[PDB]
Amino acid sequence: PQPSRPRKGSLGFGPRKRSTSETPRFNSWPSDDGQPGVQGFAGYKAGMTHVVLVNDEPNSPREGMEETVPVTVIETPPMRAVALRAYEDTPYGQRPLTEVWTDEFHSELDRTLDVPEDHDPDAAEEQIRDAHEAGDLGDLRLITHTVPDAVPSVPKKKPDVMETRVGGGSVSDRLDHALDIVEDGGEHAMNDIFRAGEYADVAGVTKGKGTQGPVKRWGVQKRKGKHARQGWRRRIGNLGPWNPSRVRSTVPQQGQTGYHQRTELNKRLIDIGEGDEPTVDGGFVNYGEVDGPYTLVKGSVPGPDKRLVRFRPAVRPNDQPRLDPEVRYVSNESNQG
Amino acid sequence: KPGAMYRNSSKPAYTRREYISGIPGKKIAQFDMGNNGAGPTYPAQVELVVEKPVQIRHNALEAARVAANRYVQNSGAAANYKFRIRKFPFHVIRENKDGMRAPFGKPVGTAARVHGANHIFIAWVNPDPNVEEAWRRAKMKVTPTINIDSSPAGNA
Amino acid sequence: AEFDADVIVDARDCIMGRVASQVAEQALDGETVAVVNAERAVITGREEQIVEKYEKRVDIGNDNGYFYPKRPDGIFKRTIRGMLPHKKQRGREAFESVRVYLGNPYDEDGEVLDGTSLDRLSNIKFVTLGEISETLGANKTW
Amino acid sequence: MEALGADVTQGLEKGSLITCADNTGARELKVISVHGYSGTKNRHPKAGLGDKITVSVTKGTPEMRRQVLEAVVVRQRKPIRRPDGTRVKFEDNAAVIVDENEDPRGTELKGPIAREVAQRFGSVASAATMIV
Amino acid sequence: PRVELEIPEDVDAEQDHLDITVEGDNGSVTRRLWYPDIDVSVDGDTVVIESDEDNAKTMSTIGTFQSHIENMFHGVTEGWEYGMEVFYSHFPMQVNVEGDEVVIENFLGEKAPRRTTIHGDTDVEIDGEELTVSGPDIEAVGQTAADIEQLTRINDKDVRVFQDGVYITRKP
RNA sequence: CGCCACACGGGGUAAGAGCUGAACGCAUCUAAGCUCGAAACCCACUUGGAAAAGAGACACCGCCGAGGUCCCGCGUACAAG
RNA sequence: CGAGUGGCUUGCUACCUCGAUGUCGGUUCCCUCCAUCCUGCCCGUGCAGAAGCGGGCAAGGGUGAGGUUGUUCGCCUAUUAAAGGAGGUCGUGAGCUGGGUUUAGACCGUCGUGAGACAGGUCGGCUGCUAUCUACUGGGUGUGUAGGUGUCUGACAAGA
RNA sequence: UGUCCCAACGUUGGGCCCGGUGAACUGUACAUUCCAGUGCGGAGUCUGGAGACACCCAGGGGGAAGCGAAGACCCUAUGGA
RNA sequence: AGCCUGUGUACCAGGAGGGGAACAACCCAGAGAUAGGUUAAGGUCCCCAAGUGUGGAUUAAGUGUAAUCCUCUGAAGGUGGUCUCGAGCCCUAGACAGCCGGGAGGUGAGCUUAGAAGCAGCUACCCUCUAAGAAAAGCGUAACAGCUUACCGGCCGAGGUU
Ligand SMILES: [Cl-]
Ligand SMILES: [Cl-]
Ligand SMILES: [Cl-]
Ligand SMILES: [Cl-]
Ligand SMILES: [Cl-]
Ligand SMILES: [Cl-]
Ligand SMILES: [Cl-]
Ligand SMILES: [K+]
Ligand SMILES: [Mg+2]
Ligand SMILES: [Mg+2]
Ligand SMILES: [Mg+2]
Ligand SMILES: [Mg+2]
Ligand SMILES: [Mg+2]
Ligand SMILES: [Mg+2]
Ligand SMILES: [Mg+2]
Ligand SMILES: [Mg+2]
Ligand SMILES: [Mg+2]
Ligand SMILES: [Mg+2]
Ligand SMILES: [Mg+2]
Ligand SMILES: [Mg+2]
Ligand SMILES: [Mg+2]
Ligand SMILES: [Mg+2]
Ligand SMILES: [Mg+2]
Ligand SMILES: [Mg+2]
Ligand SMILES: [Mg+2]
Ligand SMILES: [Mg+2]
Ligand SMILES: [Mg+2]
Ligand SMILES: [Mg+2]
Ligand SMILES: [Mg+2]
Ligand SMILES: [Mg+2]
Ligand SMILES: [Mg+2]
Ligand SMILES: [Mg+2]
Ligand code: NA
Ligand code: NA
Ligand code: NA
Ligand code: NA
Ligand code: NA
Ligand code: NA
Ligand code: NA
Ligand code: NA
Ligand code: NA
Ligand code: NA
Ligand code: NA
Ligand code: NA
Ligand code: NA
Ligand code: NA
Ligand code: NA
Ligand code: NA
Ligand code: NA
Ligand code: NA
Ligand code: NA
Ligand code: NA
Ligand code: NA
Ligand code: NA
Repeated sequence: PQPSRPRKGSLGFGPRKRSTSETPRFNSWPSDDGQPGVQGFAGYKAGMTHVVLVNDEPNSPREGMEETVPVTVIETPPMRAVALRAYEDTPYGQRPLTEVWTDEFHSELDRTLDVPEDHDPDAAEEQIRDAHEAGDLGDLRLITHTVPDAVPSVPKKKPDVMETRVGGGSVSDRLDHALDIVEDGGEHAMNDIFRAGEYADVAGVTKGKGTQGPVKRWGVQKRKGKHARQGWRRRIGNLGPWNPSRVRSTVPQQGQTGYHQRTELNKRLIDIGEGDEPTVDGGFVNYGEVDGPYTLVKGSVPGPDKRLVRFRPAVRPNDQPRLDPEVRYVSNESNQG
Repeated sequence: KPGAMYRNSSKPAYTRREYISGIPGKKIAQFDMGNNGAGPTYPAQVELVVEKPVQIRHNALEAARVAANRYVQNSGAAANYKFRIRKFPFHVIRENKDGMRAPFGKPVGTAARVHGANHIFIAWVNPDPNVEEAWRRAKMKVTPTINIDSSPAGNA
Repeated sequence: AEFDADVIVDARDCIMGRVASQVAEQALDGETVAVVNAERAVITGREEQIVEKYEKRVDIGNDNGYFYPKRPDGIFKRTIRGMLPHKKQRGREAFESVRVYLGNPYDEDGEVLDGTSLDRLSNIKFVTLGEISETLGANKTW
Repeated sequence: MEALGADVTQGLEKGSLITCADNTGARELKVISVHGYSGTKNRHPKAGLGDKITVSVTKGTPEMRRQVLEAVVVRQRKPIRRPDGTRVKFEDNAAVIVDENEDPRGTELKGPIAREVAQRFGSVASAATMIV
Repeated sequence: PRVELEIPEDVDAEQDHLDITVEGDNGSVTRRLWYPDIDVSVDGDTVVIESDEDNAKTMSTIGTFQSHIENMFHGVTEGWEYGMEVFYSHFPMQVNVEGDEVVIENFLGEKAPRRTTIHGDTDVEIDGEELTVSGPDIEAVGQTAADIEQLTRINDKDVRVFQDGVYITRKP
């Protein structure tokens, strides 16, 4: 009869090709609810350890009790909104209008950009306001970049640059909010955007694995029984029926696996601190020591240690926030042994 | 078996019993119904007219007639009316039931050849046309589309 | 941006096919055409069925592909492509010298071609390309 | 059912031979099915702690042998994870024959029982000698 | 064909394009009367529905436009009212108007409150076990009334036994 | 075999429940119009995506110099590339 | 009784291949159909409720594990929301398997004077090839758009 | 007891890159195809559409009714043994 | 049966060229080379040469835009979808429908039956008042009551019904 069975692997994360930017790019942003604010931040993955927590869930029969929870440590030092980009609404979607930059630049931002030497901030600002007057102003986002230098364990000094949306009350109000952030020096921090307890969406470029078989890549079976000894162990039965006489792209085949962007949904921010309270004895394997601004993320995060990961207020949360959870213990035990 | 296998008048006329044997008996019970003691001395005379030349197996004739006369008991087992099915299943029909080798079939039944426009049924009624209904049920069991034609009756 | 159209046609309340037919004829005669207010062009019939036809076209496909437009933009243009030997040198030239637009990006109001205008007063069974596109899932950028 | 209050890695399969932790007269039990469980092509139906399984008596009193009863998984060799992170495993795999209402067919439960089993099968629990 | 509707002294009816508006002491209602080759217009003291065709489909609409307009005259003067009656057998059903939508609570003991949104300038005045839906736009009232009765629809069980619910007692 | 994450809600519909309503003074869920209504459809969400031949946008840097390749030490990458 | 639709079965035909289109069952992996087994929304009821029975829309998802048999089918167990059916050269041997079918050996029964025969049964009995083209999975070099860096847009495409 | 649930990790030789050596199979022509249709009824080449910038590397083998063998089955021959 | 087997005939075979999307035998057409011209079949919105031709009508299903056909399906049965033509009857002495009013008494007929009163069954179905009104056509009740049909009048105003 041939029993039924779901297909192997999702056809939603394709094509399974190597990512274009190691730095993730959100294709979604939260809704314009609260007061004006930057809708995202970034850090650099460091590692894992567990934390003991007080059951924060009001519906848990264990609410108030001890509870061990896995946590991935992420160094989230301050970042810098170096300019405000404006978009206009056109018959072909949104298009970048202009940009308002600054003069105070991080000593090493030029390892990536051809830093500006002559820019007219006001004119840009004007152009934007005239577009808003005309009513063609599309959302507003800030060009942001990180300060790798600020993170010793991470070799790179060349900053990673990524655009982040600014959703606020009115457009006029948040437009201003934008300009103000920028004008200063763009300097902002995880505290300014997130609060321990809230849910965030963590994007990242997964750990690369090179070319792999379908078994690993799509999760197809290995030849079973007598079939496994005939000369085929990890190759599927066939590439398709006789007709249509062509191999469909839906059939699991070998290829690039890993080093793909993924936006993992609803990640609870256990704690946002600073210092070396989360670091492990011996140091974070293949990473280093943590002693500065950090975020503790519940569970796992895509990517290997040292990789840049991006945060964003969960766009589709299931639970209501349960602010500042009681941390009763953070394990610093060595990750070697 | 289906009417499809015998409803067309495409074969030769095959009726000479002097050369055909083992012909099954007709299922048609009667041809004259109602008050057959009386003669067509009725005010109204409706007829069921076949609209296409076809072959009707005795099967269909019986089923048609029954369904009509059985219904004409809206008038009663000894009601005042006379019903007549004027056609008889003369045409013997075969079936090749070896493959196409020596395929002249064996007698399996009979059918009546009616030509478009002939009346297959004629009923005689007093202004009490329940017969018109007896025929909407009758042509329901014969291949062709049919015309319910009223003759002596300008009592509309 | 900037299209020296020798002719600017206005599709508003005009029968797409009939317009498209005339635009191809001219583009083949060398004329540079631009169609305006595509979102407002119309096609007669029973909306329900009409939509079915187009939704099907969107769904038809495979590895080789069958790219079908959902914007009233594309829709109108592909319609015109069907009226030209778009694979022959001459036909690609003509097709290429034709462009459709959402609304009217010119100063001049385009012209309405003979026998392509539909009378809303004596016609209730018809559809707007834009309505179609909204149903297809297009993003109403107009 | 009700949350077990612990994450389980089924340690049993359809056809597994376990211990009958009670005085019903049934010594060895053979798993036949798992209540409320549907698997997936080629996968053997798996059972673990706190699962109500269908069983057949392999060993025991002639009168109890070959009988198809219903039971509950009181102990397993494969570890299970409690909320505080710790793991818990037992010395063997065991189940206690139960009836329609989930009341131990027997009178006394031999050997210990996971606590988690309590939160699901009261009458079984309230019959336990030792509850870890 | 052509029908002439003398408008009530109490009323004023204006119209531009395919949209007609009727205003009275009781309110103002605007509608679209759009059909192939049927022209509606306001000739001073009378509204005119005329068309050059006389086929069934057309006569159908002309006739429909007539009752539509006449109905509007009445809405802007006397108005429209539907009366309803709340009824329960075991659970005391609580019907309340909250905001722009009537809410029903404890229907058949349900914890979750059932609700529907009122249409237009429809007034739903509730007094005890009697409701009164009223307004100038017959279309809006009729629906709001209906919607209300519909709100207690039950498909799961025998209606003959479970009869709880609000119902239309009087139709204008 | 371990651990983390993977909605809701809008929009339009089918079957269906209705509203107003005429042909046909009445009646009528339909003929014109309207309100609802499926795990299905569209959006939402995730992934890819300037080779989209209408081959795109913005900011800055540069055209005797901006930037890049090779080179060297290595990998968060990798069968060559 | 009458009218049909489908192209799963069987039969018929002898159009296509005998300078060979590798025949069953199974397995693996992919897509599809709806005449819908479950799941969603509904109608009727000989609809109190609960459990059903029949019918409508509907193919998004699911439709599983085992005992005998090569078996398909089916018989049987226990689970299950349900453990639906069918198409893709009765999908799938340049993928597997080789139990069966179907060679050469042999036995039994039946038939035959005999050689030997039987869609009767039974034990044993082989699975070739370094991919030119095309197709697709992934990976690169170039050209076009017409100096560079960084950030984007989004026609369309995939998803359960 | 890794036959299976259900696969993982590791070892050795290959595989991949480089120097040297250096065949064979196969080839009417053309050839970037895909969906349909049609045709001696099983088409990369016909018809209609869709898609398609060129070249190259690796792969597992869907198709070329792939390559290999003038079918062993079946029938025919006033064939053979 | 794109089956088998006759027969007469034209065709393909062995027949180009034009049309038919493609296509031995369907349509035009039987053809020396070259050239001008006019037609045939078929076609005149575009692809694509020629009409977005004229008078008039129907269809709202994208029916259809499919001569022939393995190839283009669609049947019995059904349709107050819509258009056209006819016949009969009724009507400004006011029709058809709707709404209002009336639907009366002898009498709750006789008979049967505890009972029966229009209406369980059986028989009969008479006469008065009147502008109407059954010894009751349909519900309803244990039987009554109650609700309506028939029948009459009014309101309304034009065609209506078969
Ligand atoms: Cl296998
Ligand atoms: Cl596609
Ligand atoms: Cl072309
Ligand atoms: Cl219309
Ligand atoms: Cl099982
Ligand atoms: Cl000749
Ligand atoms: Cl169409
Ligand atoms: K052959
Ligand atoms: Mg082998
Ligand atoms: Mg460790
Ligand atoms: Mg340890
Ligand atoms: Mg299996
Ligand atoms: Mg029920
Ligand atoms: Mg082959
Ligand atoms: Mg169906
Ligand atoms: Mg599907
Ligand atoms: Mg096969
Ligand atoms: Mg199969
Ligand atoms: Mg092989
Ligand atoms: Mg193969
Ligand atoms: Mg091979
Ligand atoms: Mg064998
Ligand atoms: Mg064997
Ligand atoms: Mg054998
Ligand atoms: Mg082509
Ligand atoms: Mg041969
Ligand atoms: Mg032989
Ligand atoms: Mg011999
Ligand atoms: Mg010849
Ligand atoms: Mg032309
Ligand atoms: Mg059609
Ligand atoms: Mg025909
Ligand atoms: Na091998
Ligand atoms: Na091997
Ligand atoms: Na094959
Ligand atoms: Na024979
Ligand atoms: Na018939
Ligand atoms: Na159209
Ligand atoms: Na498509
Ligand atoms: Na919806
Ligand atoms: Na480009
Ligand atoms: Na058929
Ligand atoms: Na051959
Ligand atoms: Na097989
Ligand atoms: Na389905
Ligand atoms: Na079996
Ligand atoms: Na085959
Ligand atoms: Na093989
Ligand atoms: Na096989
Ligand atoms: Na092993
Ligand atoms: Na191949
Ligand atoms: Na000839
Ligand atoms: Na031709
Ligand atoms: Na069509």
